Amino acid sequence: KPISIIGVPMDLGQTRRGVDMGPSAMRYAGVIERLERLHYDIEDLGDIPIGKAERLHEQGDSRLRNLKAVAEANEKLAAAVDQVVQRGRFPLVLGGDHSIAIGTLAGVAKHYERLGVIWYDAHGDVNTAETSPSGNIHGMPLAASLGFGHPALTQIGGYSPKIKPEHVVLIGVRSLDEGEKKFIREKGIKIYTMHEVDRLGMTRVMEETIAYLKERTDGVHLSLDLDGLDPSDAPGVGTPVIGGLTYRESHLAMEMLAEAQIITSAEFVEVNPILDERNKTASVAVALMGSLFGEKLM
Amino acid sequence: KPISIIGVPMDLGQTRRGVDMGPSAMRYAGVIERLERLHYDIEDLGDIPIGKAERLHEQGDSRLRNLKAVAEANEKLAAAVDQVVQRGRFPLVLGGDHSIAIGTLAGVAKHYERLGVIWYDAHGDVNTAETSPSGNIHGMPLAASLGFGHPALTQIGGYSPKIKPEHVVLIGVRSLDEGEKKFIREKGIKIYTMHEVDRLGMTRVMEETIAYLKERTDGVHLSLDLDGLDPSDAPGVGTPVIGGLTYRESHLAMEMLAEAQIITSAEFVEVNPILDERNKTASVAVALMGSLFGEKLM
Amino acid sequence: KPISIIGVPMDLGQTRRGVDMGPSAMRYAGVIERLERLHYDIEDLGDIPIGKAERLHEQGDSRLRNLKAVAEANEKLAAAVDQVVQRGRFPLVLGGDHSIAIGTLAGVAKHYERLGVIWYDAHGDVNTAETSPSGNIHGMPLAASLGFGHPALTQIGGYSPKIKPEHVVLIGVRSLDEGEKKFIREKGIKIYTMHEVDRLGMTRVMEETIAYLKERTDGVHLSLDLDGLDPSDAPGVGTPVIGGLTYRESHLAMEMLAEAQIITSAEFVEVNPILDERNKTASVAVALMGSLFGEKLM
Amino acid sequence: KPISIIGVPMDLGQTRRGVDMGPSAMRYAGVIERLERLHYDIEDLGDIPIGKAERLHEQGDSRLRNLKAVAEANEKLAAAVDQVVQRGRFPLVLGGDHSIAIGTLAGVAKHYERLGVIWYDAHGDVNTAETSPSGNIHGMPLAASLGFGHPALTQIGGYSPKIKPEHVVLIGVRSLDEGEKKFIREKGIKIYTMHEVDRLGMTRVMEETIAYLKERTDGVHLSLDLDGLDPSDAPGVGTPVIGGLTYRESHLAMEMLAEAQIITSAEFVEVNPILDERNKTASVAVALMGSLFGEKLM
Amino acid sequence: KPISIIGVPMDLGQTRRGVDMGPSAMRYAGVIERLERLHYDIEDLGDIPIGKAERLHEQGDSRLRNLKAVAEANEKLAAAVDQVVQRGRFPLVLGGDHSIAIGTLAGVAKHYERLGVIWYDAHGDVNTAETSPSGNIHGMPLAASLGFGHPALTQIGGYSPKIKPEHVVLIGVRSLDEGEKKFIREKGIKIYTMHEVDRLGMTRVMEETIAYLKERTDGVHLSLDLDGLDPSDAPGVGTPVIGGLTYRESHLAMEMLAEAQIITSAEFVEVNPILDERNKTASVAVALMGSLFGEKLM
Amino acid sequence: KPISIIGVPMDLGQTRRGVDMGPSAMRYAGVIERLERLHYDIEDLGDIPIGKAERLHEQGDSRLRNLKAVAEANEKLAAAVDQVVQRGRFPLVLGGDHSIAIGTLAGVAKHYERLGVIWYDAHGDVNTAETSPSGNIHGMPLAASLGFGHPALTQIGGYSPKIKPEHVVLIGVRSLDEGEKKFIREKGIKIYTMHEVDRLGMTRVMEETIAYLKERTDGVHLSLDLDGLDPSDAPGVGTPVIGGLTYRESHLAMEMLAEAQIITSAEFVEVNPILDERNKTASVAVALMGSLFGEKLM
Ligand SMILES: [Mn+2]
Ligand SMILES: [Mn+2]
Ligand SMILES: [Mn+2]
Ligand SMILES: [Mn+2]
Ligand SMILES: [Mn+2]
Ligand SMILES: [Mn+2]
Ligand SMILES: [Mn+2]
Ligand SMILES: [Mn+2]
Ligand SMILES: [Mn+2]
Ligand SMILES: [Mn+2]
Ligand SMILES: [Mn+2]
Ligand SMILES: [Mn+2]
Repeated sequence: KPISIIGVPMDLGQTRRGVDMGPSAMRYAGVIERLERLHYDIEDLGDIPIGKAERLHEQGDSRLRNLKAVAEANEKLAAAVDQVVQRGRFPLVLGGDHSIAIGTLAGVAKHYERLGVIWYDAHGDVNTAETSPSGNIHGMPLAASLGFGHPALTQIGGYSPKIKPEHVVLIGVRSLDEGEKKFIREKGIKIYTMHEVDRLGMTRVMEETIAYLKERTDGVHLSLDLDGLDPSDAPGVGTPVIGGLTYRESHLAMEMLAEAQIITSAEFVEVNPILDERNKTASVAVALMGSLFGEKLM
Repeated sequence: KPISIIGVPMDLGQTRRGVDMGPSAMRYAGVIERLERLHYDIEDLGDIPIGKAERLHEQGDSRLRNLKAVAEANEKLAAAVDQVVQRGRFPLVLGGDHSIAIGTLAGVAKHYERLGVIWYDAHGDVNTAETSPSGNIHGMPLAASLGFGHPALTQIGGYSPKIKPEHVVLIGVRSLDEGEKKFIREKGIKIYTMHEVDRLGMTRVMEETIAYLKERTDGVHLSLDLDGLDPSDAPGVGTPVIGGLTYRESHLAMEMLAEAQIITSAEFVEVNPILDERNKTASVAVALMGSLFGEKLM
Repeated sequence: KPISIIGVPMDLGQTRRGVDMGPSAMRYAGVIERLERLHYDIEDLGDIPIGKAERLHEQGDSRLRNLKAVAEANEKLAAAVDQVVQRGRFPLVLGGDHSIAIGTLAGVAKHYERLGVIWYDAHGDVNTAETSPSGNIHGMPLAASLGFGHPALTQIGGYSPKIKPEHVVLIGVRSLDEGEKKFIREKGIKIYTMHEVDRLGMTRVMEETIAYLKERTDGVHLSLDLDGLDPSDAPGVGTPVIGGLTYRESHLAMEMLAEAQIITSAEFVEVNPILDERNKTASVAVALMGSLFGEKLM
Repeated sequence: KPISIIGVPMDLGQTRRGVDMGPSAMRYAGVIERLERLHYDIEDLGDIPIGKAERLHEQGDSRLRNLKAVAEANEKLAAAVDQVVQRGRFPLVLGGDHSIAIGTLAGVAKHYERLGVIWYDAHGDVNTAETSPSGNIHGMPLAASLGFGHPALTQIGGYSPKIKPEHVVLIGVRSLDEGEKKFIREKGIKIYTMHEVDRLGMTRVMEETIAYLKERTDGVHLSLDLDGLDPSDAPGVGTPVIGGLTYRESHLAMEMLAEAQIITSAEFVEVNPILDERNKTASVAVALMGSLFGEKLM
Repeated sequence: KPISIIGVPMDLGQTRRGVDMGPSAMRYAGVIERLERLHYDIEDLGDIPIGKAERLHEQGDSRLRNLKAVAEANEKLAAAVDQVVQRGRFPLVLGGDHSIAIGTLAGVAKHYERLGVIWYDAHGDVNTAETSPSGNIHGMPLAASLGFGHPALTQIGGYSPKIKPEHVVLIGVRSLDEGEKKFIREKGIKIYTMHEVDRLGMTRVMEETIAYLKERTDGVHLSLDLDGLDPSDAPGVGTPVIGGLTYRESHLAMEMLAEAQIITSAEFVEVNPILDERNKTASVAVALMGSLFGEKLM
Repeated sequence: KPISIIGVPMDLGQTRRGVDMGPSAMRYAGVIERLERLHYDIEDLGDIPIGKAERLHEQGDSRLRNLKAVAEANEKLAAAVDQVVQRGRFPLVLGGDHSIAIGTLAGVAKHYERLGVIWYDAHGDVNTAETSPSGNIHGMPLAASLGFGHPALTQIGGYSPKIKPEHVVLIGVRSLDEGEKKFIREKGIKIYTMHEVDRLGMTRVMEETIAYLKERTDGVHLSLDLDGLDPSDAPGVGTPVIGGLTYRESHLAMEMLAEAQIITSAEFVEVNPILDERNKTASVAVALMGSLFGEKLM
């Protein structure tokens, strides 16, 4: 299936500038050439126009920083992703902070009866305005997509929820707020924190994840936050948490997913060149995309 | 069970100065705050007064550096740990070089019929005055506690031995003198060197260790030397040995011990700020203590 | 005098992608806030729209890579800089590779009888299509501004030359092609290579430079290439050359220029976040701009 | 003249824990051995007992954090330094944050008609309870010693002021609050910021300093804050400021001071092992002490 | 079985100078001492004289750089290894680039009915003069030894092939040209790329390898290219490929090989001190040799 | 004047292996290409055959390690350098530890009435068998060449002494034994330690050195030990000493010597690849040689 790349130079979902440079850092890391090498019909649709943050004293949003601009940008993204899916192409979204997942899922979910989601991240991203200790929307996209949060976020695309909790699988988590633990626990979301990765090993984690989703969904969206990997492997991220997934574990995960052929849409987020070491993180992302799309060692 | 922290600013069990700063480095790394967050009744009893080393020519002997000061400090430590145990609290000892294990075990062992011991370290610490190539008492605590060594060390607390060889499990070993290998072999001490960790994996090493001990002891003491971890994860130690346990493997080990609920006493030793990189080692020790006491990712 | 910032996200003057991220990396390093702190009336005019490189097989340009797009972008820049000067404001241009100097000087020079230029760089940038060993236009802006080069470059702004050789001063040079040495020698351009900096010291270099220019010009443009500084201080540059100017020498230079009050326009170029270490180079640039605009330690 | 070392394990003058480990990190860096090698009669008087800070909520002034304990400890230090000077010995004080300079100067100043002061630091430390943006007393010792500040600090030792503004020379300054610049300007304190060091060179700065003081004082106290050196040379400090004095410049300054024979008392402060790289900063301090006391390359 | 060390200071099989320093870097890393400590009768036969490459312009085949000198040196190596095996000693060959494997195998293979080969490398080294994208013979030794390639290489020692494809096992592969994948696929060579190592784990990879070979061979040659390990563990190599085998995995593999007692000859190649970090790679090679020859942690 | 390069792969003058790899490390760093680029008639005569160290118990004595092999190698070196000089060529010797200076000076001195010497090093190298704390001959070459030391070293070439004390200038010294300071003081050898470099600056040090020598010699030999530079610039050396000469200071020194045209012979010693970071030190040596032989920035 042909691929369409959509860049979303968004950094309004959090406070550290630079993640808006993530899409082009990945383009410069060679994403197009990497995928073309695999014989793909790859198209780069450019970037979604993002707004400027309105003055703090003006718009109401501290538990929901930059709400209107984040919501607006996500509406455009949803529309663009929806168009790509309708054209029979695979939407590959490059961020940009994780709040863009709201738009990506909005444009994709409507096309599936039961869309599954693999949230590869050091965090749960299941906060709401009420539980968020920072007010950063990039920590709320999963909750919002499940229909929990501000209507400006949950209603993007004109429908809600995008997915069901039983169709989500979190992988690599090692930093959850108490409210998020409660959310995950109560909604019954499947989760493999670093404890399970260490205890069962990435192979088993992926086998169980793949079997779990293939058994109850008709499509699977991969939402990969580079901070899921250890900061030593992916230093250019805004919210690094030590004790993460290795470069090799991540390649294995992508290779196993490619093998399973269950991934119908994907997004690589949180790449911040401004906090990186010589584009290492963008390069890691591109290498992972390579494996995801079928690149094999043999 | 409430916890009582006892600091032992000891560096006389070896020759590199700075390990005496280990108790406060860990305090500054936030040990109290970490454990309070877990809803523990945590008490900091301060530090054991350590004497100044007596001139080697006057001390016990060339093969036992700083014998009297090490012994005296361990007597006071045993007394303190004994009182904590009698108060129904969990004794958490912060070192300080490994020679303090003699006092910790002296204060705890008397309270159990069959005390087990998990010696997490890159070394076996089973040397005696006769086998020691250095005379550093921090390389003799396990042997002394088993009743093998100078009476000044074996008799601490007024009884001997503190534990039996069949109730000890060494984990992470990768540096043993030939005499130590002989001691371990002859005493029949259970041991998982890095070979077994790599071959079986940390999950299996821990499962076997827990089952082995739970099956024959009525209490288990964890004696953790930060040099058990690889120097890249725990650089601030006096005797680093490459090819060590990772940060993740260590957290898994602590989480599995916490889950088993077999740990009745613990000590974190060999933290030397003076050989460290921005208190990294003390911070690792605190994070590990967090996991040991029940901290979970989910 | 009020300042107007113009970003030029240009990387077509050379081959390493990422320098087009230089303007926003500097904005994120806090350039606006830094200058506002000094009580300046600072305005950010945004970025000059830059084109996409046409296919190699199509347009004639190997000794002059991306000529049309570089020329086009520079025409727009010249127009924008000209407007700013006409409004009585100081034009502060952020790059972007050094080829943008062609547009900056085109927009500025026409307003002065004898515009001087301080070219702070590890290179001379005096190549022509005939002498360039790479065909990269970012190594030709000084020659082009002096009226030597392709008419598409020398005629930007509708006039030529922008400045005279006797009004230019190169500082920090340590990498010149033989043709460039000949050019500098023959045109009689004043130059302080690292040999003179080491031998005379930065204080003398600047005193002589300031006295030389103040004595024969009615305005001075500072064209600062971050690669003028040593790669250890400014690692995020496309053409690093060891044995460069120190962070302190650069601050001294900027402070002395600020003191002399001879700088009437400036541009900071070659910042490439993609080759940098956590925005260090953009940060250095901002600190230097701070000193240039009057920031003092006392 | 024999030397008496007094350690002051103080960290209450600021908020980063660890600087209280500075005295012993320097002892472990070999300060006694270094000085004995120079044929000095050296005596280590131990450490000044420092009190624990009382609960912030029940404190007297937020603009003066830990006032009582800082003042208390400084009184003891003043008495100790006073004793040493009365015995005809040179007081060498090891810190500890810079707030200890209040006690050192209190113990020394009473013994001289016109005591001079060389404040080698990246900061001025001339804030008061009214001007301080933090309430950290380590940012107030120079002002307090000149008689400006809270009486609890200015009256230590039972007299004030300790020194006159015309007898102070600041060297290496690169971080001053606006209030501090005003203070320095108005009191007429001689100051060589990094601008002057870069412009004039360390040799000239030192010749002028020595000549200025030798001409109007009968004793000179050296108060050296390790943060005066660049963070690359002295990383273990709580308030690092880039663009600092080099290792070599610092040795030159100490060697020129030794040559002049004007230093009658000294203190090395702000060494924080917990923020350091394998005791590098403590080692630098010890090497500088060596030079100060006469160690020569030839 | 006594060991005979033969150094081959060869760098002609590739283009990066320095790998010819590999034999002595390993000697300086203490290879003799390491093995003697294990009670081995160890003999160092010195280095094979390597000829100088003749001028490229006057060479016979561009697809086979330095053919004559590589072949010449490999003939001498084959004769030397042959001699060692005839004396009943174990030939331990130190390189030198991988092209020396042609001589090592030529000298050993004639002595076994069915010689097995474990090729521990990031690459397959199965290119020929026709498939090679570089003409570097170090990328052709495995193919040549199997009888595929230029007769100058396949006929070394006067016979061919040295081994059968069904008796070779590639371990750690992560960089194969398309021609090489085709070669491996078509010849039916057993291969464990990094995908299999990650998926199955090193223990399983080694158990399968040992069982596979032990079942069909009467001797096994270990050809270990240090680039098989991750560049972070073995930086001093000419063709580094990220995502490699860890230090620990390599020790485990060597220890399991030692345990199986199947290795009858070995070579450690591609160590380049000139591209290394303080002899780290040579040291790794020596530690691995220690494990291979029986060194145990307990 | 044409140049003849002679390599001396010597490491017997000290105890750290690897310095014998220095001649080829510099060759690989491109020494021939660098000098050819300057239009020199450059000839590489190869390496001097160095014997293997004789058992210390049989050699000269405990105070002169490897005496006979060092002496024999220096005899051959003197003969080779002598022939080069007779052929009217400039002898450029690449080491190899500093003990080779004995042979170099032996081959050159006989050809001059009053040969001068610039000893660029962190050390004085003026120890004798009696004063040497190690017995390493690389710490005795300057003294031996002045006729002070074991006759096996002082008589090399059949004459003694090679140079007079008043014709020697030491530059960059910062590590002298007390006996060496006494030797330098008593023999009246001109010396610029790091104190004078910092106080006067490298320009003045060089101007005085050149004028001093030009005024009393008819030829000048440059004996450059890479340890003269700071370990951060030249890490690959056996005896590093912090607080050294910078990369820039060294280039200035070479450029000024080139400009003066007083250097008639030269040697670059102590380069140890095995203690280096990717041949950085050999590369520094080559760049310095470039400057020495006339390479100019402009
Ligand atoms: Mn996320
Ligand atoms: Mn995350
Ligand atoms: Mn231990
Ligand atoms: Mn240990
Ligand atoms: Mn430039
Ligand atoms: Mn440049
Ligand atoms: Mn201070
Ligand atoms: Mn300060
Ligand atoms: Mn290979
Ligand atoms: Mn390879
Ligand atoms: Mn030397
Ligand atoms: Mn030296």
